Amino acid sequence: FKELDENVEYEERESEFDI
Amino acid sequence: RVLLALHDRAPQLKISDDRLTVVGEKGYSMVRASHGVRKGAWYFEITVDEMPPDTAARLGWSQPLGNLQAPLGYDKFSYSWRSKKGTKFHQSIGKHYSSGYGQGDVLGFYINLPESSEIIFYKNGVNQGVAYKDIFEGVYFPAISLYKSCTVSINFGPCFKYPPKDLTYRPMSDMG
Amino acid sequence: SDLPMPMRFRHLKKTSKEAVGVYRSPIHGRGLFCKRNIDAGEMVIEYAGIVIRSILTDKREKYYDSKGIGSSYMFRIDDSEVVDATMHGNAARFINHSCEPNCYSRVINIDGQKHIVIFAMRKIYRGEELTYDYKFPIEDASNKLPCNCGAKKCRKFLN
Ligand SMILES: Nc1ncnc2c1ncn2[C@@H]1O[C@H](CSCC[C@H](N)C(=O)O)[C@@H](O)[C@H]1O
Ligand SMILES: [Zn+2]
Repeated sequence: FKELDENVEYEERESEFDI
Repeated sequence: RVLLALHDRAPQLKISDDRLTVVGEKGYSMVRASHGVRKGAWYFEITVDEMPPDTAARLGWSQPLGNLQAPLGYDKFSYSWRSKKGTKFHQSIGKHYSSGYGQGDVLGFYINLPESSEIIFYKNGVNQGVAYKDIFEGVYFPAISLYKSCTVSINFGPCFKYPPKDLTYRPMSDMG
Repeated sequence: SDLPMPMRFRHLKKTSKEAVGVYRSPIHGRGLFCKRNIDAGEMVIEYAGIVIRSILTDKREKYYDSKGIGSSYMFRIDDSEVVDATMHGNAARFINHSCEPNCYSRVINIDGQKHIVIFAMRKIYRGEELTYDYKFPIEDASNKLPCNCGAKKCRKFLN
């Protein structure tokens, strides 16, 4: 897993919920 | 607003107070911009202010893990265009791409990451050809790597000196 | 008066790297360990990762299993957001559970963003394993994971 120092907010795509 | 990064830089690079101009120091080293892009088409410009004898630049796009103490294009995280001979570099393999660029040239940098990825380089507004396609997924930052004491200035937009013809994009400054 | 939360937060971010480390644990596999004494009520480490809306956890579980990635490392902030540290995270991924822990979790808001911070419940001494209570839901007898925390008030199972 890539190490992270600070939290990153996920940026959802417009189609995040589509099939 | 979009600038050359405050901490995300080789320390030996001499960056101006406005953080748009950078001077090289000895062996190849790199700075990323403060903002990166994950999807869509984006553009920025770099002007070669000064390129004394035996200096060089490798310019282009980098992911956050691209090595700051190597030329751009050294590893899998970045794709670069070398002033000398116009060679394109990725994972330290240099391939034939275009002719060289030098002092006074204004270089254009296009990336498209569709939500079929491409990286295209421009010289004074002229498309030099697709350099890379189907690139690794991730966040790509405008990136500069310099070999000794040359000087370049970066323009994130919104207004460009040689905006390409028939090419849709957003200026990197839209991320600011 | 107490320090403003954002000042406590940089200090943590600045100093957590030298105060904690990951080693093999007598409790289970790998755990987070103390490298310098930590005072009671001090911030120990952030549970860092990708912050996602709660509605996305289901889609991400099924994705992680479809790629055969093993267990998820997701810590819930509240009913609305979750920290997903499965692919992007820090050493807080490895904090084991204890029925008599020395740490607790608390959600803090910094600049309109939420953060999970682990706090020392008491003075902690170097070489101690850092643990908190997972507080798993009380699960039925079919899938009850046994606990190996080694305390004498151990509850025998995580759930
Ligand atoms: N007290 C305990 N007893 C047995 N297993 C535990 C435990 N606390 C945590 N674990 C295990 O650790 C997982 C949480 S992730 C914690 C890191 C883990 N110890 C590792 O080495 O990777 C749980 O799924 C559980 O299987
Ligand atoms: Zn126990």
